[PDB]
Amino acid sequence: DAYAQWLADXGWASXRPPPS
Repeated sequence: DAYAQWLADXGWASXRPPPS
């Protein structure tokens, strides 16, 4: 949804940082 989604979106490929 957010954290898992971030990692699934390429992690550091999206360009955006992890959701805290």
